[PDB]
Amino acid sequence: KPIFKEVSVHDPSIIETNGTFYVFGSHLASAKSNDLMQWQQLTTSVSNDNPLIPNVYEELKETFEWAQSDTLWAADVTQLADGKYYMYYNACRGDSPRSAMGVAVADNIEGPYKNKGIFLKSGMEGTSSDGTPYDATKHPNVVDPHTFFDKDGKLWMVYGSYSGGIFILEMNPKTGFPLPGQGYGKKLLGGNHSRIEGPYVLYNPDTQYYYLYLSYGGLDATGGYNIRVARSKKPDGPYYDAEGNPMLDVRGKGGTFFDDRSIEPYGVKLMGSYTFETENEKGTGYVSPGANSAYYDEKTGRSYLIFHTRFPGRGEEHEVRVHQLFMNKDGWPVAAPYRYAGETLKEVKQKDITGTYKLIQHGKDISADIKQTINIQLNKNHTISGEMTGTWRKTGKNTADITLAGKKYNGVFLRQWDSVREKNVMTFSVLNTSGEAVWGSKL
Ligand SMILES: [Ca+2]
Ligand SMILES: [Cl-]
Repeated sequence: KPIFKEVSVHDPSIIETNGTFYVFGSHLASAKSNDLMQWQQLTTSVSNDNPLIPNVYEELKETFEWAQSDTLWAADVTQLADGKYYMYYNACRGDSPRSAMGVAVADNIEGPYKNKGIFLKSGMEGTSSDGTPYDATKHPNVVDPHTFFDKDGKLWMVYGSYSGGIFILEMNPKTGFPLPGQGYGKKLLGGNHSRIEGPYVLYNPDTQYYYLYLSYGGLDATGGYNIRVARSKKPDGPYYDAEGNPMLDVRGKGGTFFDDRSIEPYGVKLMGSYTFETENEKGTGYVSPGANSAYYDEKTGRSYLIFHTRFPGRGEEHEVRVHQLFMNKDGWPVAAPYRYAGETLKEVKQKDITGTYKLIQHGKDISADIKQTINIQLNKNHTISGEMTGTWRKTGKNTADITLAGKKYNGVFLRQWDSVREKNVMTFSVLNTSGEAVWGSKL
């Protein structure tokens, strides 16, 4: 009975305004929804026909000319105190960080957005935005913005993709431009063309941390894209993962490019490629989920992960997905194993927990391998047996305390909807200190 209507917005950046959710992504694509389940596609590509920015090729001509492109990369739109909508647009040549980032402003979320000008460039041949010669091994690619207010109401923008890593700038709350004299801003992590991009920051008032979401790996079907997270007491860091690793340390080895091995150990990994599908039964399954945004609902205290994903056997086809997020006992989020369908955390009974589960282990790697299931059973006597062993306990209403092969995980038990099989399912989603995520789906 749950109804979904799909849309395709690459790198979706969530914004809620007055009861409606919008995503703005790359290629000036966008979509909206009232329930996070049925989306309506609004725009799909950059052309003089796109209503978000009429005559876009003229309006943003300096950007297309600098970046030597005919499209835009991953936008973010943020409403400021003046009530207006500020689109942080960016373009990149694609084979190098020859990029420009600017801001455009609209009275209405659906446009039209009016260019205010470019404020960052990368890929120049000479002096960069920080007054030193541009060097992609240490300077950012000026793409993948997220402009956000911290808990004090101060305005920031985090951004970056590959190249020199991820940076954050203090922003002017009145004009939407960075405050003067920062260059590229403060470095949060990265370097030497690490495969890390799409940063997104979400504060959680309950835990009192800022969560910096990141995409590791390549976006493509063979790229190993996965969603990771780290946290800090402050919006500008320092950020750390669940083991206490400083994210600032994360980078490829000097003199290398796309060094996945050096970066794999760092960050909490929330989701990578997987399938619950098995020879005997259908199941949900994603390839290269990533480029996420996140939403915190102040009225309910619920959080959501918003992202695009590809799918097993669908090549480079992508759609927007939304998965609810839950904070574990250690203040780290775990993702619901199934897409959001109106589910809420509820009281769970033990009798509804025991039984056989398909288990997915997202691990800690960057891998194009589609993670597959193994079968375990949660027994009445609180042991786990089958293809792995350990123990399970429930704490409070729905807290999952699970030991598997000598590692301790914490998360939640949750009944939700499997949209492929069209059935309710008991589920668990838990995380260990190594930042390794485990999902269970019953039966
Ligand atoms: Ca983004
Ligand atoms: Cl799905």
